[PDB]
Amino acid sequence: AITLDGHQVEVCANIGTVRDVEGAERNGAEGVGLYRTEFLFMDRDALPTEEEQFAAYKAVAEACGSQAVIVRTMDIGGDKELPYMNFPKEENPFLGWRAIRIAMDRREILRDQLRAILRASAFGKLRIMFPMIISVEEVRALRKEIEIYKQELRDEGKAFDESIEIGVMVETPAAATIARHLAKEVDFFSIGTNDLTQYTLAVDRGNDMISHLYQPMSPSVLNLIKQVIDASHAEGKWTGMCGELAGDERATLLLLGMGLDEFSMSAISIPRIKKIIRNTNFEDAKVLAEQALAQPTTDELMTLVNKFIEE
Amino acid sequence: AITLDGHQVEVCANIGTVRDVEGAERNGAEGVGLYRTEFLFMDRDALPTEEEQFAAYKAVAEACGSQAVIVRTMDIGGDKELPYMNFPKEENPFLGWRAIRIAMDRREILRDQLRAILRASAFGKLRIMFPMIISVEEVRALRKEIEIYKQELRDEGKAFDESIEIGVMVETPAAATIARHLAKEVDFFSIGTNDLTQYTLAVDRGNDMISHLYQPMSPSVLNLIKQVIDASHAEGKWTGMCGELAGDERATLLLLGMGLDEFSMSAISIPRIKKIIRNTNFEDAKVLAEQALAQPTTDELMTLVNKFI
Repeated sequence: AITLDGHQVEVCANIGTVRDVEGAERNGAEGVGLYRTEFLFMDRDALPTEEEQFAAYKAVAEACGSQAVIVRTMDIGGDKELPYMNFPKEENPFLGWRAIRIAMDRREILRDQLRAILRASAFGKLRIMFPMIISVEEVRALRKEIEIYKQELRDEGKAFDESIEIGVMVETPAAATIARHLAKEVDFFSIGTNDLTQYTLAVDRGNDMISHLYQPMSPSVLNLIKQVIDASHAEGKWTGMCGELAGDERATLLLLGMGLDEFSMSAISIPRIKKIIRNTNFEDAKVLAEQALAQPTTDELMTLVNKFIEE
Repeated sequence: AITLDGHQVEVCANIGTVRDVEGAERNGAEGVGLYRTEFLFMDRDALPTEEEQFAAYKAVAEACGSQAVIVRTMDIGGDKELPYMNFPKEENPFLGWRAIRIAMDRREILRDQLRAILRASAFGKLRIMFPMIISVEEVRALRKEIEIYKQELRDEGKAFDESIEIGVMVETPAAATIARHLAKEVDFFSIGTNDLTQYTLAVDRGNDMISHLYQPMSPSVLNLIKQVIDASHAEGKWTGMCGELAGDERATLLLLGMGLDEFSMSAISIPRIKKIIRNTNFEDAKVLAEQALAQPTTDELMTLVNKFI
């Protein structure tokens, strides 16, 4: 996954359970850019114990081998009906009691999952990623808690990856705007376009009245993405993408030009994207992205992008 | 409303009906920074015709006199408020079929409201403000419609302010990011922090479980705000404040430091704010805002803000 002029971009897969790893590797995945950990929490009568979580994370870590696996801490919410969770009704569930916030106020979940991931990190290169981050305060508190549990495992005599990398899933406009200060604290970003676009454009995709307004290729959201990417690069770090847009061949060349460091998508699409990257010149795509992200409307931007693709 | 070093800031009030105008002037209001036009649409069974809106807007425009009045186009929403609108039920009303869009796809609203406002602009300096703008595409379509209705009104023999000023209420992060491109098309900005903070931090204020996360004074929202202000100034234009935060003396000094051009509130607080602006140095507040908005945490920001005091 390196361009004709030598720009390397890690192309990975998204997985939901151990099984999907097989199909990922069959399709040439260069790693796991997103491990959805919802499968363990959903459809149970009790929270998935730390031992079961450790077993699953071990399974994936060992199934990958030399590849790195990014674990996404719980990202559930109100919509997903979990009967043993006693959820509250919210006027705007898409904007309410969900993701990291649940974890932070229900500390059992955090403790279990973080300890499990830390233990599993001893059998592979694991990375921890948090969703729905909005403030540097949350990341600092989370680093405190991570160090607490790291020491708790040390005092128990259990081995873990002391150099374990921590990252944020930049899916809120807040994290995108304060991206430079978060990049001063964590190791990587993974934007997950879906939620970033929905929050930036203030549009619910599952609302047929304005579904026509969901445009991840609009200058606003794409320039926020470029801001996050440049923030990561300013700190000598990197940014990835695991949202659907990563698996979109219409945006692959543009995102490459923007300097994106990692693509993560559903296994099936990995080959196509790979090909594009291997047959594109990174500097020309960077010039394209520079010219594009300066347009005021999605249509002019797409005109330029498709014009470039016309070669 | 001028500082001791000579920075002028038009400080206005927000109003809900003609009556409230009185309360503004008693407190030294220098204008109306936003006329909320929901009062006419709510508690009805039919859309308020252009004539009723024209009467109300004329009333306000003439009640002000030489002052400028910013009328805010409809900002309706909600689960199901007025049944004569045949609302659809939506999982996320705060993120769904909102006013500005409501107007655009139910176009009768546009012609009615814009015709009324343009006609009333002949009796005072009126300005039009749009909420919930997210894209230059929407603003361009609305400018097309505004010119359509201005010319159509000309052929009807009605007089209006040919220099009628147009502005955007920047309440979505999208509009905040494309502020420079929007400033090349409209005349002014007027930020609605209420909704902007909710959209940037992805927090529903009316959700008690995470209400503690609503922080309009966090570096994220405030840096988006400064982005909008500098975008307006880059185009030689101006930006105002219409959210509740404008009426907060805790933030007024900082907002002035950021280069804000207008404050708008329910009038009651105008005296307080007035004093502050006249008793603060704009350049010192500029330095304060520069160093403050560079902090990574809300608490450090608040520390510096209160330290200045």
